Amino acid sequence: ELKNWSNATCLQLAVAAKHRDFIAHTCSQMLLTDMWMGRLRMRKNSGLKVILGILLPPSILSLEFKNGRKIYEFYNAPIVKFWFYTLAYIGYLMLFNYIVLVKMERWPSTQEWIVISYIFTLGIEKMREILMSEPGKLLQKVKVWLQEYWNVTDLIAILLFSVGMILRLQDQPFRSDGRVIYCVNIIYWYIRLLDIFGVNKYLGPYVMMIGKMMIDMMYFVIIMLVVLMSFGVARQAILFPNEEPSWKLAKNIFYMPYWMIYGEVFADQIDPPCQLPPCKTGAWIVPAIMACYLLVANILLVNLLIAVFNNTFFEVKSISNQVWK
Amino acid sequence: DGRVIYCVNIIYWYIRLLDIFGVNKYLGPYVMMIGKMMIDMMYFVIIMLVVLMSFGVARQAILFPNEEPSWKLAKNIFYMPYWMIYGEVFADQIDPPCQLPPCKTGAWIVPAIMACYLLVANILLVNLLIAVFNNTFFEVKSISNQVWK
Ligand SMILES: CCCCCCCC(=O)OC[C@H](COP(=O)(O)O[C@@H]1[C@H](O)[C@H](O)[C@@H](OP(=O)(O)O)[C@H](OP(=O)(O)O)[C@H]1O)OC(=O)CCCCCCC
Ligand SMILES: COCC(CCO[C@H]1CC[C@@]2(C)C(=CC[C@H]3[C@@H]4C[C@@H]5O[C@]6(CC[C@@H](C)CO6)[C@@H](C)[C@@H]5[C@@]4(C)CC[C@@H]32)C1)COC
Ligand SMILES: COCC(CCO[C@H]1CC[C@@]2(C)C(=CC[C@H]3[C@@H]4C[C@@H]5O[C@]6(CC[C@@H](C)CO6)[C@@H](C)[C@@H]5[C@@]4(C)CC[C@@H]32)C1)COC
Repeated sequence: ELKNWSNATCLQLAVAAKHRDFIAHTCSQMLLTDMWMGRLRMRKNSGLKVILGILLPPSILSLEFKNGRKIYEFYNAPIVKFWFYTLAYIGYLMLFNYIVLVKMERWPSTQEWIVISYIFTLGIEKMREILMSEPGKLLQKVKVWLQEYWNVTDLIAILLFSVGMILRLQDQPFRSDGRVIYCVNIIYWYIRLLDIFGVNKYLGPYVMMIGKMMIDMMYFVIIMLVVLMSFGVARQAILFPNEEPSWKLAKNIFYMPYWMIYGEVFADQIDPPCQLPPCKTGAWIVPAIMACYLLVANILLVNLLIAVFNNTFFEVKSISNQVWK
Repeated sequence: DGRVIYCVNIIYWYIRLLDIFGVNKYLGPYVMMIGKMMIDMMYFVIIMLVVLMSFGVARQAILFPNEEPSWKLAKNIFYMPYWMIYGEVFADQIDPPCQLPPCKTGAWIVPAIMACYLLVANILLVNLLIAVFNNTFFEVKSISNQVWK
């Protein structure tokens, strides 16, 4: 503790300054690992012993500790809290899969009630986290808690699932709509496992690299979108010239050109052999347009995107390593 | 069952030929590179498994809302989404054209999920895997050459 500097250790001063090169030093990492290990003395092979201890309380006594009171010492380490939370989340995910896979009855099953309890208590904990924030302004605590993206997506998912639950406890059609809302919602909870993955040394950097390659890829999404839209409009306006205006036109533009570049290159679905059906005027340009579009979208743009990912990997790798540390 | 165990054995004995192959100068290093590249690949296999499971659960729970609890459910989650990203993207088996069948509630979301799932699994993760294999090749090659010698 530093008396002159208002009871702040060097680590807190370094963190407040956003000094990445200081925290990422070897000594700071060793100190953080020692603090994370708590009061235990398992170094060579940990984690599995933590799982064995949390599953079997008698296994706690056969551990080496640092200088009755052993159980409270073990259970309050950060690592065992993390593993307890991870096991709880795995159980919640299993129950959320089970409730949506099988048929849903009029009133919720007990597993569904467990899922509702999990969501409600997690919302309560988030509310507690908001309420006990450091700044003294009740409006600035919300804006200082909405600084990450995970705690924003959690709020959105909690609100959406609450809306779906309220819609569920109704008659049959609104119950089906609530089921569809649950089906959409489960995707986010499955994706959220990357936050749990982020503890592992070799997975966090990969997640950060993915997060940056998303914005690296967002442009070659747009260019391929333009090419695909052009081809789709051309094929739709060549093959079918006698269609009344309907919203089905907006589906044929994006459907077939998108499914064509992913292996469903069908010469019978498009370019029909027109006993034999009558041939449309100017319909012999569809194979040529398709050939050019496939050549551009599968040999040029994807290879250029591969090159872009390849040549900017060292910088992103180093930055992600520093940020995770 | 005897011949099935024989099939498992012949799988292993066919794989065992690489130890004989590791005599030639240009084949031992490639095998010892394959081992470390598999060690690298396992992580992206895990991530793709998570994404695949998410899409499979969403599809199964959207399209069929009146199924019974059976072990066939654990197959439909993994089977079709895994075979989809390997060149079988048949848009007829997925999203049936709901004379015409009555549409399921929210049966239009499935192609919207499919677009994002294919975009992630064929344009992002595999390209990042290629980049990982590319930027960590020289040191692996040198170490493999030394260990073979
Ligand atoms: C779904 C998982 C999401 C949570 C992810 C959980 C985070 C995660 O993936 O790692 C935790 C644990 C291994 O990590 P853990 O910290 O326990 O132990 C590390 C490991 O022994 C390394 O080999 C050590 O050296 P290095 O690093 O090689 O140099 C390292 O010491 P250090 O030399 O570094 O000081 C040790 O810290 O693995 C499991 O999940 C076991 C349960 C199996 C899974 C059980 C379920 C199948
Ligand atoms: C053919 O007739 C069968 C019948 C017995 C039926 O028993 C059922 C018991 C529930 C059970 C085991 C069954 C089918 C889906 C099973 C789900 C698959 C899910 O997968 C997992 C997959 C991976 C997890 C990550 C997510 O959930 C489970 C939560 C989930 C899971 C294992 C819950 C358990 C379900 C079978 C015969 O007896 C008379
Ligand atoms: C089933 O019967 C339908 C009928 C109502 C029909 O209303 C029509 C109004 C015009 C509208 C919305 C319709 C079909 C093609 C639609 C085009 C698709 C084009 O796509 C876009 C695609 C993307 C844009 C970038 C380019 O253009 C539009 C210029 C274009 C677009 C959105 C213009 C709008 C057109 C439906 C029901 O009423 C009784």
